[PDB]
Amino acid sequence: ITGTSTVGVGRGVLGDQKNINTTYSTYYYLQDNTRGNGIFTYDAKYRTTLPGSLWADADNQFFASYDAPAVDAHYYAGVTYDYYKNVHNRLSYDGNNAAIRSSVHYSQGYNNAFWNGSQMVYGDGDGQTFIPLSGGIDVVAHELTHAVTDYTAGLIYQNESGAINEAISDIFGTLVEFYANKNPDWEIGEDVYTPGISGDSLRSMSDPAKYGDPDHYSKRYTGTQDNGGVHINSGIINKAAYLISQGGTHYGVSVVGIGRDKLGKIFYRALTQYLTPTSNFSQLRAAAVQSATDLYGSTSQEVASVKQAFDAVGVK
Ligand SMILES: c1cnc2c(c1)ccc1cccnc12
Ligand SMILES: c1cnc2c(c1)ccc1cccnc12
Ligand SMILES: c1cnc2c(c1)ccc1cccnc12
Ligand SMILES: c1cnc2c(c1)ccc1cccnc12
Ligand SMILES: c1cnc2c(c1)ccc1cccnc12
Ligand SMILES: c1cnc2c(c1)ccc1cccnc12
Ligand SMILES: [Ca+2]
Ligand SMILES: [Ca+2]
Repeated sequence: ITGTSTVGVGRGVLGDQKNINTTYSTYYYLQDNTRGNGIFTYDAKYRTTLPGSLWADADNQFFASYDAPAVDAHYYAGVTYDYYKNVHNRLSYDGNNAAIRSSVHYSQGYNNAFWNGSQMVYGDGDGQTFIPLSGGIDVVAHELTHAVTDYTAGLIYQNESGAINEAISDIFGTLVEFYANKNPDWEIGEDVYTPGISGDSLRSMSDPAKYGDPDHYSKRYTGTQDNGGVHINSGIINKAAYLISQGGTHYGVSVVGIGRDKLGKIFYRALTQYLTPTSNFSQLRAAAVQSATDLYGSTSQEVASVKQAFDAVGVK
């Protein structure tokens, strides 16, 4: 909507106070004009018709419990936009400042969040398995990263390309969590998964097997469930990225860590310059090694650590 840029305040899903970029025109809208072609957040009103109505408050104050998911979808979309722009010189998900649109309160008790091809969509969770899924900065960045993938490599959401698609979302979700720097970790979804059980999460990148996900190619799921295990086999690639960043010994293979920034630079380069819709795990190995060479040289530690990490998870 046309109006003047303002700054509201409200509380997120975890009860934390934050400032939000709004637009005033009779009401104050969750429309952030400070970032590209804007960030817009909508109310789906417990229905599945999208996007619903642009989010408004009469007083620029967003402290109602009903507001909480809208505040976090809006604010964490802005963090994610800041990460891609400041770190990778990428302007929104398409590289041309596309408007970021999010809908919250999607359906009734819906334990999921997704990129629908045009926008982000967040359930409120059933209150037991999940609380409103926009409460997790890694969840928000994971979903927006599907948009980045779809506009770049275009990795098909099935089998090994789909498992890489998921792993890129987990990797960049985790690097955005670290960029915001609010008690970051290598787990996925800890802020919104099983509210009343301490220190569990959807997935672990440091120890995928902690939640039954494979951490070696030999252990990969080959059946048809989960589009050929896109959320399962992601563990193999998540473990490789963890090892590249943080180092370790895994099935007796030792990896010297090169840190999060170089992990991000290498996988960002692989995603945007080398991966294709049909890339399999071995092709990801090749893309990452080349990305590391491009950036650091063919005899660099950085290239050595990428090779070590893929060897450790049995990906040649
Ligand atoms: C209308 C109102 N405010 C804005 C725009 C359009 C566009 C960009 C922008 C950047 C920073 C702050 N305000 C605006
Ligand atoms: C700090 C804390 N609570 C408030 C304000 C500022 C301003 C207005 C208001 C209106 C109703 C309830 N609480 C507040
Ligand atoms: C800081 C600032 N404003 C507020 C709060 C805290 C808490 C509640 C509230 C309710 C209505 C209006 N403003 C506030
Ligand atoms: C589209 C829309 N809503 C849903 C689904 C898909 C799948 C499951 C589900 C469970 C509870 C509430 N809504 C949904
Ligand atoms: C949901 C999803 N995409 C959109 C909107 C709402 C509204 C406007 C618009 C304009 C260009 C591209 N996409 C959208
Ligand atoms: C089946 C077969 N070989 C393996 C595994 C599972 C798991 C790990 C491993 C590590 C080194 C060599 N082989 C294997
Ligand atoms: Ca996390
Ligand atoms: Ca929990």
